[PDB]
Amino acid sequence: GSNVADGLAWSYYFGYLKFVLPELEKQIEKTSKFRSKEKFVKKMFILIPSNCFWDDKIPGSDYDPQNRITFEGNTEPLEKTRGGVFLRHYKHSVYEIKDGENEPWFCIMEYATPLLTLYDMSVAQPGELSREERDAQVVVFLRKLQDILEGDRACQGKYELVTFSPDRDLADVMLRKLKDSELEIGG
Amino acid sequence: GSNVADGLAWSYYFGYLKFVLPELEKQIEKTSKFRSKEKFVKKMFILIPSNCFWDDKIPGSDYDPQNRITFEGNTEPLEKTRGGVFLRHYKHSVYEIKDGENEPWFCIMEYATPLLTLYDMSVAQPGELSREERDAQVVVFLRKLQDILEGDRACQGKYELVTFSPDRDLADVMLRKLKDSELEIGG
Ligand SMILES: Nc1nc2c(ncn2[C@@H]2O[C@@H]3COP(=O)(O)O[C@H]4[C@@H](O)[C@H](n5cnc6c(N)ncnc65)O[C@@H]4COP(=O)(O)O[C@H]3[C@H]2O)c(=O)[nH]1
Repeated sequence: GSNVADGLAWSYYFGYLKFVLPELEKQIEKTSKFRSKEKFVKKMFILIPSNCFWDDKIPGSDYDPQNRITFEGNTEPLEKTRGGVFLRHYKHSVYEIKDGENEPWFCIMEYATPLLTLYDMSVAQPGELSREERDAQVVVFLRKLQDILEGDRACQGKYELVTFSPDRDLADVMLRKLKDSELEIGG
Repeated sequence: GSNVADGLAWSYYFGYLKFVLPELEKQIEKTSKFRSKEKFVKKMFILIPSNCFWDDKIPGSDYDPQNRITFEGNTEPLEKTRGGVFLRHYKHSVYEIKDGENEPWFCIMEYATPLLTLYDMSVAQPGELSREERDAQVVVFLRKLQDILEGDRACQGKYELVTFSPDRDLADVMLRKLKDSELEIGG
C-alpha cells in the first residue's frame, strides 16, 4: 500500500511516546528550577505543521515572527533499553513563552518527528508521494496517532497535538493552548 | 488501515539506511584494524527473524548455539542532522564469525529494528495485530524494504537482507552468505 502514515504513527508511539509520556512530569520535576516554576504546563505539546516542515530551531523561526519563544533548557534524560541494537537516551526541550507583561509560561514543545519521513519522501520520491498525497497523509497520521494515544490510559492528559498552517504564529497558538490547559497555580 | 509495515519500511530507510548504507564502507575504513583485516565483507547484513524477536546480544544467543559469533567492536560514528528535535549519531557492530580452522570472517550484522514495533504491537495490542497478522506483516515489511533499497542506486551492493526462522543457526546462515558475497581477497 501507499498508506505510510499508519506505520509512522504506531512506531512513533511504540518507539518513543509510549514510554516518555507517562514519565515526562516526573522527569521535569527532577530539576529544581522546574519544580520552582509556576505556569509550567507539563504536557508534551506535539507540533504538527500541515506542510511537514520546520526550521530546526523554534525560537525566532518563521513560526515565531514576534520572537516570543525562548529555549530554556532540556529535561533530565530518561534511559530506555529495547533490542540492544542501538542505545537510547530521551530528553525534551523546555521553552519560555512570553505572556505580555505577565509571568511567562514554560512548556514542552517538539515537532512530530515522523513528519520528516513524509517530507523527505515527497521530495526524494515524488512518484511515491505527491504534495497532495502528503497533505492527506498528515491527516491520516494525526487521526491514527489520536486513536493510539487515546487508547493508552497511561498517556491520558500527558500530551496535546497541535496542528497549524505554516502561516500561523506559533506563539499565539501556544499561548491559547497553555491558558486552556488544566494546570492551575500550585498544581 | 492495519498495514503498518509500509510505514515501518519507509521510515527505516529515510530515518536511517538512506544515509548510513552509502557511507558504511568508508566509515569502516577509518579504523586501521578494519583496513588491515581480510575476509571483512563490508555490506550491512540486516537480520529479519520471522518471529520479530531476538536476544539483545547476538554472540552466544539462541541463534548462535555453537558460539561461533563474537563481538569485535564498533565502527566510527557518523554524524547526521535532521529536524533538530534530537541529535543523531550512527554506529554499527562488527562481529567475527568462525570458519573452522580457517581465517575467521568479520562482518556487520544488525537486527531490523522496526521489527521491534511489530513485536511490541502483537504483545500489547493483540486486537490490532494478531500473531498471524504479525507473521504476514514481516513479509510485507521485507518486500517493501526490498523495493525501496533496490530503487536507490547509492544503496546497491551495500546491504543484504537475511530472513530466518528462530530455529536456524545464524552462524551457519552468515557463513554461507559471507562466502557467497562478491568480496575477494584484496578487495
Ligand atoms: N539500528 C538502528 N535503527 C535506527 C536508528 N535510527 C532510527 N532507526 C530505525 O528507523 C526507524 C525510524 O527512525 P526515525 O528516527 O526517522 O523515527 C523516530 C522518530 O520519529 C521517533 N523518535 C524516536 N526517538 C525520538 C526522539 N529522541 N525524539 C523525537 N522523536 C523520536 O520515533 C520514531 C520511531 O523510532 P524507532 O526506533 O521505532 O524506529 C526507527 C528505527 O527502527 C539507529 O541509529 N540504529
